[PDB]
Amino acid sequence: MTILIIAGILGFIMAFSIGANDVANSMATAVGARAITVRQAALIAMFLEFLGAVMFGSHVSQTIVKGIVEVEKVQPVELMYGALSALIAASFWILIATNWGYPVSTTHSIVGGMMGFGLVAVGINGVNWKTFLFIVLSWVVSPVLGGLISFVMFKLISLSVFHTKNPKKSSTVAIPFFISLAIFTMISLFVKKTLKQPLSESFLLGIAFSLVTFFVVHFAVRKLINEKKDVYDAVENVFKRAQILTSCYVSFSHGANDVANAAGPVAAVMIVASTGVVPKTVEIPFLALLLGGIGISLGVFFLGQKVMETVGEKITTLTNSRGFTVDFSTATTVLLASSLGLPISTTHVVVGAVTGVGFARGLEMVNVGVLKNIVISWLLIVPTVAATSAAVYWVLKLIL
Amino acid sequence: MTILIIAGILGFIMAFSIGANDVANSMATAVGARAITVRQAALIAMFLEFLGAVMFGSHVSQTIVKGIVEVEKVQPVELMYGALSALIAASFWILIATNWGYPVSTTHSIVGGMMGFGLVAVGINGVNWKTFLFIVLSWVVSPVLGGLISFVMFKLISLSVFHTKNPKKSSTVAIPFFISLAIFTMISLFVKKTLKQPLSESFLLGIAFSLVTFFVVHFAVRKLINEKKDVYDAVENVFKRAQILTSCYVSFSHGANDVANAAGPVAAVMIVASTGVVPKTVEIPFLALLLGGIGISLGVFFLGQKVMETVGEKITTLTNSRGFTVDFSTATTVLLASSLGLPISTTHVVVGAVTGVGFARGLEMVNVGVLKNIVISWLLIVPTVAATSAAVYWVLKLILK
Ligand code: NA
Ligand code: NA
Ligand code: NA
Ligand code: NA
Ligand code: NA
Ligand code: NA
Repeated sequence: MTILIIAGILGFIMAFSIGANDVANSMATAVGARAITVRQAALIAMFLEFLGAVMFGSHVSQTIVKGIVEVEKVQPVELMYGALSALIAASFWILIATNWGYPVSTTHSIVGGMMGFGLVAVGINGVNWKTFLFIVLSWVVSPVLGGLISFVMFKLISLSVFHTKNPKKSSTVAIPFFISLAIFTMISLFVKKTLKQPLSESFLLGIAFSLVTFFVVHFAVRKLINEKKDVYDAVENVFKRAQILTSCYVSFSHGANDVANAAGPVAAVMIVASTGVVPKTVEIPFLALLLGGIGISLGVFFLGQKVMETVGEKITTLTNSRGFTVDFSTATTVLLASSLGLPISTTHVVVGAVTGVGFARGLEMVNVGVLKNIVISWLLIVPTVAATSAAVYWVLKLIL
Repeated sequence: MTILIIAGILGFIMAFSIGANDVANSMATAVGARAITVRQAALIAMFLEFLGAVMFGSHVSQTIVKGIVEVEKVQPVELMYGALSALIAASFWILIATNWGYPVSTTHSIVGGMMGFGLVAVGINGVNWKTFLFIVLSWVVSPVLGGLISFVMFKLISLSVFHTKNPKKSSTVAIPFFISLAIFTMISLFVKKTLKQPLSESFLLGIAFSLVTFFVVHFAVRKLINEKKDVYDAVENVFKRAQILTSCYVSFSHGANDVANAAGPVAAVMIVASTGVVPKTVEIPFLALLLGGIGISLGVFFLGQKVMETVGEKITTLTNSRGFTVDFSTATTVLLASSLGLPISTTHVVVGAVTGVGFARGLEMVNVGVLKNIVISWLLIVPTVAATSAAVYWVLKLILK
């Protein structure tokens, strides 16, 4: 069908713009500390974004489909064209911002696109205001939770690793611990929410994976910590390797939360085209997640990695231990949001995480100018994309 | 729950012995080409063995639970003591062989253990001969299939890489193709058999993972192929790095097929303690698979770091393209066997794959006294473990009563 080809193209363009605008949220810690080149960061992210999208991305895709527009108050064909309009408008504005090196929330963009459609097609009652209010609350709370976690974690690492009688030995315990906790979070959430297994099985699998991870990472760190004789340099060299893993953690969580910004709308179009109805129980077709994940990966490789040769527009000049802490806090916050089905901004979460570290260490950094740009974009994106989606939808109803 | 504790200890020891004896089967190619150190090989295998055990290990575990002993002819309590007897006996012989550095089949060992228990408890009727027959058939067919796949694949490599106008450019396409095929196989089987999703969805996910894998590996190879000027040196350098991936593939498939050799007996004990009669359809308790996976990983790390760098010395003349091919063919054979629920020997499959790509092999060297020892141990392991398991079971039955 022409509608399915158009929806495939527009969903691919949305996903590509997500990958382009958001790679920095994952890879700027590792690239800024020169733990990896821009090209290695792009290849790794290509894999980890796709993996997060597949293992965990349907939960938020449900919310995007049903949690913004009151879909029952809309005709199926209307929902189809509203999804496409939202994709058109979000994609346009994201690609514009990426052109100018500007960071935007692709989540805020697609949600404003959906809101624009719903307001034009039905009016004020075309919007699911209760769910939308919870989403806006999460938009404000998640950056603060990220800052809070990064604050507490930076302090804990300073106390238990650096300002300690034997930093090397301490680091061989602390860095495995955080890698294992990341693995436990991913595995237990995947087994409970995606595989539908009971809570006890999910926990047991998470513990088992975290035990294997701790063992292996401990012995690798033990090898690495004796490559340098200077203590601080040895610790930082180990954090340098480990913050690649924690970048992968962020890129996974990003795919998990954000594939919805392309797959939710695409899934809405696919379901309406295939059935002619809007079913009460939304199931996200796997083609939608795969299209979105591959699109994000390709955007990472072909337009991202140039965004990042300019500079990591969202986290750069910290030590390896600080990048490690920023990544961990960001990924944990985003994965927990995804487990609740909340579409949040990974951009604003990483900004919150680095602000938290700055409050912990010394307020020089954060760069207040980019912080101001983030706040301006934050305030403008939802109204702008909403108005654009409303106009695109309006025009589109020139259909006989 | 004393019986549960004893089962945990014995299953752990068996799993440890598997990891110790078999890490060579996946990592000796990579270690012998010096693509990685023994220590690195051990850490990688630790993660990949556990991952295969957890993602794909339940299917062969079901066959170990009811494909050797005729479960409906043994009282459940006796099945529980027989499972323990088999674990004790197999572990003992695996550890003896490992201590001398000899690669043996832990699958042949545990099946012999179970057969021995079944024969002493019930006689000729205590053995599930219909299924045991297909298992022995697979023990004969699997190494041959590994050799054949090996041979055909090395021919494919020659045709598509070496016998071409621009072998660097060709390797840039052929190595990503095989890495992608490996990923397609792992994913499609995991989604189909473990997660029990429809065939079309399994294939669709396998293909998407393949596409991403091909893209990423293609650009990594494009980079690597530029490090050496000479065509053949550059291609072998790329195979040298890619055969690390293919060693991971073998490790995963090894965990998938062999966690059963410890998890099947443990599961049988858990099922009897929990419900009594072994039900129509067996569900392997994840605890069994997790214990088996952890024990294999720990055996790889604490003991396998000896027999690995004893198989590896014998194949340091194996080209990187051949080690790549041997691993791919071994892992494919073993994964497909696992998807059929067949408990297979990965040792014999590796040997088959090696003979299929060509053997320098130093042979005569190996020391022919050692080669004779290896052949003897392989022909004798099933009856030796069966007899040891029978003895342990009867001794046990007494000491109890
Ligand atoms: Na990082
Ligand atoms: Na962004
Ligand atoms: Na999001
Ligand atoms: Na062996
Ligand atoms: Na190898
Ligand atoms: Na086996």
